[PDB]
Amino acid sequence: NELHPTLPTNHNKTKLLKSLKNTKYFQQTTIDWVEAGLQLCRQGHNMLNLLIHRKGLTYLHLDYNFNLKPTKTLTTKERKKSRLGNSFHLMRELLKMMKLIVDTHVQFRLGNVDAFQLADGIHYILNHIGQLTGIYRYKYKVMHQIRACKDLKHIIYYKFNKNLGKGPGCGFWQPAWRVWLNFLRGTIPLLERYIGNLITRQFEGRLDAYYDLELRNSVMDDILEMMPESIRQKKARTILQHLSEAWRCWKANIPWDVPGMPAPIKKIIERYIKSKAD
Amino acid sequence: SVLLPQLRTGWHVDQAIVTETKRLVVIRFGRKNDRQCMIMDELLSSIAERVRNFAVIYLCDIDEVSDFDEMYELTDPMTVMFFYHNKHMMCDFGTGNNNKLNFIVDDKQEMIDILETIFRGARKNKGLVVSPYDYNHKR
Amino acid sequence: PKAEMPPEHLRKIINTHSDMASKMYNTDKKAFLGALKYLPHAILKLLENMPHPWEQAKEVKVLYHTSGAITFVNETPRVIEPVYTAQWSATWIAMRREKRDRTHFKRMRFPPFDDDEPPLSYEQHIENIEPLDPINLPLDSQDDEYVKDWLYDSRPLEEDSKKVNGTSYKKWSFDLPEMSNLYRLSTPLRDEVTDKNYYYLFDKKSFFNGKALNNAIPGGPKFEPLYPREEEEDYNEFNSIDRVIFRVPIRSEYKVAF
Amino acid sequence: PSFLDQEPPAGYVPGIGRGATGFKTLELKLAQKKKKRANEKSNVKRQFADLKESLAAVTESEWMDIPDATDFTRRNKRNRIQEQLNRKTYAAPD
RNA sequence: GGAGGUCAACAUCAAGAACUGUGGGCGCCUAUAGAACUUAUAACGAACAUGGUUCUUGCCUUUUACCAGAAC
RNA sequence: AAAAAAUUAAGGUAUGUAUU
Repeated sequence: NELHPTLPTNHNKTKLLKSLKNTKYFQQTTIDWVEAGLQLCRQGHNMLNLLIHRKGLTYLHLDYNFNLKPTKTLTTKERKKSRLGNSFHLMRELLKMMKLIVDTHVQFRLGNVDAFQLADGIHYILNHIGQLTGIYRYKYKVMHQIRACKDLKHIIYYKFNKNLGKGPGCGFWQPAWRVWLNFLRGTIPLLERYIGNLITRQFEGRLDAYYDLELRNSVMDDILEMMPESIRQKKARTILQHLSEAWRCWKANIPWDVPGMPAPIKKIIERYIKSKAD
Repeated sequence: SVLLPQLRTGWHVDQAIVTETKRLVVIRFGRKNDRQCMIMDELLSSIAERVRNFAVIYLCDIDEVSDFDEMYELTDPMTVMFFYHNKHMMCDFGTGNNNKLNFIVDDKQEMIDILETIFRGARKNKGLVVSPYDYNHKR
Repeated sequence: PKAEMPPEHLRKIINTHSDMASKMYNTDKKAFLGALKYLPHAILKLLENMPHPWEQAKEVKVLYHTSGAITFVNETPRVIEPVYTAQWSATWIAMRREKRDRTHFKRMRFPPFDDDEPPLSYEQHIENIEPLDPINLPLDSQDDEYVKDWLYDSRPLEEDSKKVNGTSYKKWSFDLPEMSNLYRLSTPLRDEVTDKNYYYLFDKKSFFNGKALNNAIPGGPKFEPLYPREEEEDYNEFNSIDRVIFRVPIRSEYKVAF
Repeated sequence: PSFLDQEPPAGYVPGIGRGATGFKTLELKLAQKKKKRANEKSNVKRQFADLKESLAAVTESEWMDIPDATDFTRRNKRNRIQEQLNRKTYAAPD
């Protein structure tokens, strides 16, 4: 991190949320953080289902834990239809993680948990996201974050669970939280583009290989540009043939001199050959 | 490229598919500027003469006629789509989409085999054929 | 211009919204299509704004869609660094004591709700329920008098004029005793060899050198080479073993140091 | 290519006739956002182009009387001989 | 008038000496743009995530996955 | 009282006739 820092200047942008708010559609207020969390879970749930619905995948369903299941064992033809992209799954798993965290606060609010257990739980959640969600199946990269969290677990427990020291309690979660907060920051826009593109489609539906072919195209155009357009097409086809023949002749060491040709044309083709040869 | 003709309306596409009873109708769907839609436009043009007796070729541009984008679902620079007696033909190149063609084929020869295979299998009403060379790895 | 409104309006919208639900609200290009895409952004504000283990609850400002499409959380957490440090250390203390207190510490099962089980409404199920008190600490009243009166608020200091910038909460300054309490409380969490001298071969520069030279310190991390080729090993008069005089390891630490 | 010539449809959709089978404020805001980024954020032709201007001079009679199809390697003859040589095979004797 | 506004809009954003151009005021002073050099990249942020290209390590020679180094 | 995990996914659609 220290060795390859970045440094940005962005005069240009004023916030998504500051901009988003302006105009008729949006409104602002206050709310219980938990309540908001609950809303978010439902929103995501609905939106993913909408996507699925639009795609016609009526034999799949999401449960309230964001697990995608089959309603009927499907045929391989239907399985091919079902093959759903990684980006979608990254969103889904992301939501799953979020849901999990929210739910523990809900249960604490119910008073069924314990403030200490709660802290231990959310700590645990962050540490073990690779097991609880399995998101890594759709980005393998995220392992870096997972491994980091694991390492943090090891260090912190050595520091307070080596006195007194066996099971849970714990409840410190700052470090691991930070890791995931940064991770998300780095992925948001990828998902935004994928989703955005998807939705607009819902409403819409040198090198050797490259160079030689471009070369011809450029040359033919200009020559086809000058053609008096009483005779353009006929005049052209034989225009193509000379380039092919002159390039054959270059290969074979035959000179390629021709009877009646205007000097200007004869220049261009030689220039082309010199370029192609190189 | 100027060898092979172009189709300037979706109504030129449809009549062209119908009126050719005895031969394949091969179409490249894609747009002039593309890197990969220029390359195929070559490998076909060279082949079009050799094959004139069983296959007919045309060129179409997604931007010129966008009417056909949703029905056949066209994505990426270009798609090669084969038609015989109004019946959309279909082949498995080992690539995991049996409809149309995507990738750029490499040799002139391996391209002529595929056309020839499709025609021969097609003549018998068979809806699937197998490309002898399966470029799943390639694309 | 941009007025704030009552939360009951929002509640009304979502009460209406549930009915609209899912596929039936297919139309909405102007609200639904626009609202969702930035929805992932919305998650970031909420997680970042997690309430913290000493808070009972956090009320936050949100931007919601009139259609009931989405909720974004408005607030950004501005904290006072020494205070925040002290607060976290406080809870660290508490955790150790609590663990000492009993053997059977129950950890959560996880997947808190059943797959098919639907959402409990916050408004009825939760709003009545009560906070149930959180962590905190039994700070001595005499020692931490200045600190204790405010230590566990969402703003570590309310809106003092002398103590603080003001309402906005950028910029802060304390008295000496305030600092000393904060410092003393934060001590368990922050322990370092404060002298520059302890980090003789553990600073950034030394790491950079170890990387560049492909010679990690025993403690230190090790990278790939950076410079590829170690191929040339040419015996020669300048180099030759009869000519050289041999004592000492020439440990990698020497290489980094010099 | 007779159809290629003609140019007129009925006011007709392409899919249906053949018998075909298939195998605003938010927007404005988005546009604005994009703009806030555009604001913030060939050779071959050059080489030749200069020649192409050079061409302009040439007369229309000369454009016509241009020799048309000259082969200098006799590629066709050699290719045919090669195909004939490579045609059949034979079985090796016992 | 003043503080505060978790309200917005519009500009810029490391610092310094020295060259060139433009504008204003009475050769001098001030502002803006470009180029070069230094500081340590003392930090616009004692925080640090993702992606594209080009190279170099492993690969099924495939990915909407990656391994771990480099530069842009 | 000697010891279980740290790896993921696409390249897997039978034609063909008949009915809707």
